[PDB]
Amino acid sequence: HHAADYVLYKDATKPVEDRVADLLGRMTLAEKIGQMTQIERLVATPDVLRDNFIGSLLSGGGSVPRKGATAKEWQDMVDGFQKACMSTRLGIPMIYGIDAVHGQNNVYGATIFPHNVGLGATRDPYLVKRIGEATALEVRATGIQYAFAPCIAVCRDPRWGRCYESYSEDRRIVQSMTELIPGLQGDVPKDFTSGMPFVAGKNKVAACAKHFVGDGGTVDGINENNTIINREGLMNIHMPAYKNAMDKGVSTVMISYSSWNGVKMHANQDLVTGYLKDTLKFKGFVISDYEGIDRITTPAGSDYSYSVKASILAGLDMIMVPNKYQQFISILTGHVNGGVIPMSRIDDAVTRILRVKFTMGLFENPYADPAMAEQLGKQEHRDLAREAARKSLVLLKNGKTSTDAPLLPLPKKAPKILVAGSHADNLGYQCGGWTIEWQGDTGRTTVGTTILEAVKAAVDPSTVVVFAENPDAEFVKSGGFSYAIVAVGEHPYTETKGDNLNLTIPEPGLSTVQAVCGGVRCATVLISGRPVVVQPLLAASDALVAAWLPGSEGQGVTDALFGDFGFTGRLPRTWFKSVDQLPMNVGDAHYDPLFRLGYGLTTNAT
Ligand SMILES: *[C@@H]1O[C@H](CO)[C@@H](O)[C@H](O)[C@H]1NC(C)=O
Ligand SMILES: *[C@@H]1O[C@H](CO)[C@@H](O)[C@H](O)[C@H]1NC(C)=O
Ligand SMILES: OC[C@H]1O[C@H](O)[C@H](O)[C@@H](O)[C@@H]1O
Ligand SMILES: OC[C@H]1O[C@H](O)[C@H](O)[C@@H](O)[C@@H]1O
Repeated sequence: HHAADYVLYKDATKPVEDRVADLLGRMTLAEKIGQMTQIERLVATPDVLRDNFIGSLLSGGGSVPRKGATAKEWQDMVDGFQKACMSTRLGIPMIYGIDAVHGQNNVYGATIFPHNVGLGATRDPYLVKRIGEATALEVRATGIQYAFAPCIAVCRDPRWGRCYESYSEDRRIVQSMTELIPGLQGDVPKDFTSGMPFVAGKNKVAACAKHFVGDGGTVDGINENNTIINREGLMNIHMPAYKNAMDKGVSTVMISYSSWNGVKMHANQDLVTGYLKDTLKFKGFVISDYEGIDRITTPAGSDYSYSVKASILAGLDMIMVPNKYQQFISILTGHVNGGVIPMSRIDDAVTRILRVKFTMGLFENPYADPAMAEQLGKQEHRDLAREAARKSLVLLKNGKTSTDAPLLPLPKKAPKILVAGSHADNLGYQCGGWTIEWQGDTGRTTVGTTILEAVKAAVDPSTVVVFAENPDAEFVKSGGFSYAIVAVGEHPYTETKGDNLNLTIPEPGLSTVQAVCGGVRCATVLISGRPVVVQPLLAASDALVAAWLPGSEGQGVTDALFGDFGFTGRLPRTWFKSVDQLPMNVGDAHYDPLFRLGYGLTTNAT
């Protein structure tokens, strides 16, 4: 269609499938393998990206251009990588991915939303959708076009260090929370064919249903381990939300490190190709986890050549290498030149990657929009996060005995009150893993409001607020307090670091609760990524609130504690009596919960 030098793949008015076929037909083998290669920004340089025809970059947890970097620093980093990719012969823009799993959580100043488990407590899919919307804007504020979210694992055992990333042990709740997808990506068209990728354009991002499949069903919740269960159980529990993701046009799927009945997911052709691609009709791209193909073997990386062959023949399209890109490209190249991996497999992988890039508009807007910088940490997104945090809270107890005055809601006006505990004034603890650092961190890591600051922000100006992290019972008994708010719980963790057979909160925790509650009527705010052993906290406490990992906006906690809103959350998981009951999920014959899934007390606004 006219102009000197016309190249159909560069024509924005053409259909995606023609632009894909047109571009695919021009590419060398090296250009093709390039597209299949995702590398860490930590190893990337303009020359590396140009010379290896690289298709994708990522930031892993904690991989930032620097500490405290502004939105525009992120945009400059991404645009600098992108300019190297656009200067290739074919000018194929790279796509940059990051774990924005509760907001754009690696970035200083980004709104941090509650983690998934707390979101499942809300039973509010429209809320999760609005969060996907906000998170897409804060990701695009940093120039990034691709979020590795949602995690739609169905965590069947909270001893797993990723239970907090699962909305529920019940797949129906997880299915309903796949509304994150159209939030991140935009709503699919009226027509839409299930399994096609969709992103609306430059204010949205490609999403990633992960980790396929059965990540939440491992033996003893051991991370990355073996999910021992029949096809019918896999399809009834772990698969269904992937079908909802197909219907919402999810752009990519990431494969799990985990195994199904002893078969590595990264080497499972029947599931990845037979099921995901040929039965669900997924037409987006399939991406490995981080060094996921290495972990196919034991030890990991001990036959990288087999890892490439296995993963690529299984049906994976893009490999999150992410460091050893030279080996990866050299080996896949040798497999193809040797006729061990057919060119049809390479072409299918590249078709899929290009299909997502054209569809999302990446060829038309390869570069960041500087005007989006101000979306980062935007007050309206914080207000949404605050609404979420509040809705995620589950009131487990409100009065020590059924005859006591309900402690909650607390009055805003009182002569003097006490805020206490390891988690009452620690932003990093309230956000948990995947915040600033991969494992999360302690202290004031970003912009946010702690529980202490929120209480000071909410109380009547005549109310005196005292903070004491770990006071003794005498300090409390002597202080003239009307009541105390005490926050304790788990420390931030992520992945295998959080696998935990005992599920008891660290000390001091319990002993601060007991010291405070023994001296004044107390409301205990428990911060955790999962149910933990809770009977001793309960026995000590007048009221107790499971606040999960509510994120950066601690005013969500106080909004409920002080009665601006009534408590509405309900447990999205079973609260066990003991870890030796585990696993124990709603619907088991088995079933003897301390609090059943769905449990939750309410209050009225004041
Ligand atoms: C499961 O965990 C044990 C270590 O606790 C390990 O020996 C085993 O290989 C793991 N299985 C898989 C499939 O990852
Ligand atoms: C909640 O609201 C209703 C009034 O509509 C009332 O009956 C109930 O006592 C209120 N208070 C509490 C603490 O439930
Ligand atoms: O899978 C392991 C890796 O994934 C994460 O995203 C991190 O950035 C890296 O530190 C960690 O080792
Ligand atoms: O950081 C990139 C990836 O690495 C991690 O190890 C996780 O398993 C995955 O969920 C994440 O998207």
